[PDB]
Amino acid sequence: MQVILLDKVANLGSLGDQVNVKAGYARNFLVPQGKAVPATKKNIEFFEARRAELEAKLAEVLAAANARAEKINALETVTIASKAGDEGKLFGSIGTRDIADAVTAAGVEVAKSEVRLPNGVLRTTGEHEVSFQVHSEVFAKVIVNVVAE
RNA sequence: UAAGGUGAUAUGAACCGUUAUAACCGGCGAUUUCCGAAUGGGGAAACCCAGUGUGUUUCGACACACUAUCAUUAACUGAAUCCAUAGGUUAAUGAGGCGAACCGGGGGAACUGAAACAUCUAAGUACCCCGAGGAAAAGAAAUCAACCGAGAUUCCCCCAG
RNA sequence: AGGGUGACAGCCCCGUACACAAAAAUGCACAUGCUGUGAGCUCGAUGAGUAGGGCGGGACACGUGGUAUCCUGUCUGAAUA
RNA sequence: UUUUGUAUAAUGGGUCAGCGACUUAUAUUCUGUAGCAAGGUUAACCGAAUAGGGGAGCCGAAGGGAAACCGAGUCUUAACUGGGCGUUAAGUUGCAGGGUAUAGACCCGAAACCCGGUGAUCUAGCCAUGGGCAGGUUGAAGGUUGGGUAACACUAACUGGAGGACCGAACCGACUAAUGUUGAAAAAUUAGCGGAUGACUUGUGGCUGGGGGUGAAAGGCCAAUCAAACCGGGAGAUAGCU
RNA sequence: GUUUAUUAAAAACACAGCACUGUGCAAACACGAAAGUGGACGUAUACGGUGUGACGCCUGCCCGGUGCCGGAAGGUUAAUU
RNA sequence: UGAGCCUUGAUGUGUAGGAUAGGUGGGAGGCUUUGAAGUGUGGACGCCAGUCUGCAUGGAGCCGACCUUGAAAUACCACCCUUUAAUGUUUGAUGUUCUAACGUUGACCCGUAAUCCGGGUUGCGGACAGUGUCUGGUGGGUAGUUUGACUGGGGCGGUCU
RNA sequence: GCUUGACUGCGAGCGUGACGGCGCGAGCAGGUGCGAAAGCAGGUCAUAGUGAUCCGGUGGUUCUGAAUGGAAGGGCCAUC
Ligand SMILES: [Mg+2]
Ligand SMILES: [Mg+2]
Ligand SMILES: [Mg+2]
Ligand SMILES: [Mg+2]
Ligand SMILES: [Mg+2]
Ligand SMILES: [Mg+2]
Ligand SMILES: [Mg+2]
Ligand SMILES: [Mg+2]
Ligand SMILES: [Mg+2]
Ligand SMILES: [Mg+2]
Ligand SMILES: [Mg+2]
Ligand SMILES: [Mg+2]
Ligand SMILES: [Mg+2]
Ligand SMILES: [Mg+2]
Ligand SMILES: [Mg+2]
Ligand SMILES: [Mg+2]
Ligand SMILES: [Mg+2]
Ligand SMILES: [Mg+2]
Ligand SMILES: [Mg+2]
Ligand SMILES: [Mg+2]
Ligand SMILES: [Mg+2]
Ligand SMILES: [Mg+2]
Ligand SMILES: [Mg+2]
Ligand SMILES: [Mg+2]
Ligand SMILES: [Mg+2]
Ligand SMILES: [Mg+2]
Ligand SMILES: [Mg+2]
Ligand SMILES: [Mg+2]
Ligand SMILES: [Mg+2]
Ligand SMILES: [Mg+2]
Ligand SMILES: [Mg+2]
Ligand SMILES: [Mg+2]
Ligand SMILES: [Mg+2]
Ligand SMILES: [Mg+2]
Ligand SMILES: [Mg+2]
Ligand SMILES: [Mg+2]
Ligand SMILES: [Mg+2]
Ligand SMILES: [Mg+2]
Ligand SMILES: [Mg+2]
Ligand SMILES: [Mg+2]
Repeated sequence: MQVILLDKVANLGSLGDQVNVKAGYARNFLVPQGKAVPATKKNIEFFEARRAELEAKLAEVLAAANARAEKINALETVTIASKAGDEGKLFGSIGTRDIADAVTAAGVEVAKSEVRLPNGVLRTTGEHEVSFQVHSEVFAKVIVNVVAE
């Protein structure tokens, strides 16, 4: 009886080694005590599906993991404004909370559920990113100029 | 359909009817005790004894109906033992037994004949058993043929003692 | 035809030949209505513990014989247009 | 009737009447008869149904040889002077008949073998549940008391009531004789006889089924049947016999 | 005590006792294709089979034959291969 | 304790010789810091000459055309005849151990108000036992049968061409 | 003394048997032996010394050969 081993049997094989086992050994021990299952040339592809499918979903991720490290040295230059003053002390505003104010003039109608948003809340007069509020995804522009009096 | 009828041995009695519910004949209904597969349980067949549920101008008790077994299915329930399964309750469907022969299948003699007898014969007969049907079975070539060809099965006549 | 009728009846009676008959039920046939089953064309597929084998038996007219073929109780066991 | 042979005192028949035994089917051969004739004839079937169709086939016209093969010849043999079988001889289909074959095969008739059922209301054994044994005898163990024993033992009397115990009715049986023998009775009667608290007997019900049962064993009993029950079937077994 | 119901009641059968043998329990053995049942709700002081047949004195020699028991060296020896 | 087997490792004195020459092709040097040569030595072979090989120390050396010889190097390779070493593995035998088939007419639990059965748990046996097919033996336990004729009856005896 | 006629194929005609069969047999062909030759020889002076068939075995024989070629098997002759 040709069986495929579901686990290491000592004197036979190792997690798939199709061996010729006496039918009583398989019928009464290896199959009920789940060390094996018979080699029907469907189980040679159905639980060697763990040999086939769980291996076959690794060759394309091996190729898809090559196109992810392709966009690495593209940008490599960012407008960094937190100057290393008298020998490099951190006080400024670069990362992980909130930048809004002055580039709200940025296209055609959006909502406030699409902004990605690092620390500098822009109490330093500059131009940073807002989403102005109606619609789901598209970018938005609305400019007003307060006439002083 | 009718002028005659109330089956027979089998008269008589008491009646029915005669121009259309007398009787007679036929179709479709209806009633159809008890036993018997007998099926509510039992049983020495035609008897005994229940249970549940419905109803009943006397509350002494009555009337009706249902209640077998197996299979299949489904629903609800539910062990050892977590799920689960077994199991259990109900409901629905079907079966059950009988019957002459023919039919298919499962089993299968001996007398006898061989001028004895064992191989052989009788004979896959008789008989037992299961199952089915109006017929059953068989049946659409993994068949024959003989280099030509035929073209499922079954039955009859030959081939041929 | 046949059966009766006081002995043998074509013409006495019942019948017979022939021609008619159905409220109702029901069958075998045709057409049709409904609900089931899916024809026709294309590429494909083509029945494995099986065929075959060993042992034992049975069936084939054929008694194991030089005995093909079929069935299979037992042990085995292919090929796949 | 059977026999060498029967008045035979060998068989059979009381008599009458009625019934009672060489058949039928299909094949084969011979005879007769009819038809056709080197041809004869169809079978199933179709059907215009005893017609007609249908010639599938069958027999015949050629044999010889194991056969291939040859062919009025052939085989034998290396081959025949030869020898064997053949050639010089009309068959065929009906009808009728004589025989043969297969079938029950002229009729009757076994003992028996096999298959499937029915039977333990008789009997045999067992199981369960109930009943029966008048009356009279015998007097075991044990017990009590007294004696006796160092104590046991042992012993006498009284008691006690054992036993496939004794005598003997019911009850169960059946040793002898006679009767009876077409009986009163398909096993009894009569006079006697054995057992009679037991391995007893009996009632009711139950179980064991035929090569099986049961058997204190006789091949005994299993429904008046037993060296293989009864009933039905195979079955008209077979019968060189009467 | 039992027996040939229906020609034999006996010296026959049985019997207590004796012996041999088997049987370790899912016992041997028996009825059963089998399940199972009896043996036995018993367990070797038990059960089955065989023979002998109270009791008393006894039961002698023969293992070549046949059987049974045990042995397993070698010889021969089946299916199978 | 018996045999097979891919693959590699090892078995080969006519004499010519520095001495343990099966053969053809492939060739001018292979092996040696994942370790050389000169020594000791384990278990084998042995024509007694020395080869094969394990292990330890060792640290820069063993081996050619050779002079000879029908054949010239285990200098690297490749195929393969004679020879015997070794496993994975192949099937053989006996014994031991195991458990997971199988058995349980052991215990407990549930089905289940059940000494049946089944399931479960566990223990004990355990690849035995037991059963099927095949097979030799035994087998009046049972069955079917045979066991001649002549014959001054039959049998005994004799005879049978 | 020499030899294999204890030949092969046949066989007119006879004898004897219910039959199966058994027996006698001149002569013909072929090929042998002995004899100078005529001739003789197909076992032994004769009459006993034997066993049907079936089933098979051996050898020979392209007789047959289940589509065809072969073979198996069968037949024929010899023989067990
Ligand atoms: Mg009832
Ligand atoms: Mg009832
Ligand atoms: Mg006979
Ligand atoms: Mg026979
Ligand atoms: Mg063609
Ligand atoms: Mg075939
Ligand atoms: Mg076979
Ligand atoms: Mg055959
Ligand atoms: Mg006389
Ligand atoms: Mg006279
Ligand atoms: Mg007189
Ligand atoms: Mg007389
Ligand atoms: Mg007289
Ligand atoms: Mg008389
Ligand atoms: Mg008369
Ligand atoms: Mg007989
Ligand atoms: Mg019988
Ligand atoms: Mg019967
Ligand atoms: Mg009695
Ligand atoms: Mg007494
Ligand atoms: Mg009286
Ligand atoms: Mg008296
Ligand atoms: Mg008395
Ligand atoms: Mg006697
Ligand atoms: Mg009687
Ligand atoms: Mg008899
Ligand atoms: Mg009958
Ligand atoms: Mg008769
Ligand atoms: Mg007495
Ligand atoms: Mg008597
Ligand atoms: Mg008497
Ligand atoms: Mg005695
Ligand atoms: Mg003695
Ligand atoms: Mg012995
Ligand atoms: Mg006998
Ligand atoms: Mg005689
Ligand atoms: Mg002489
Ligand atoms: Mg051929
Ligand atoms: Mg052929
Ligand atoms: Mg031949």
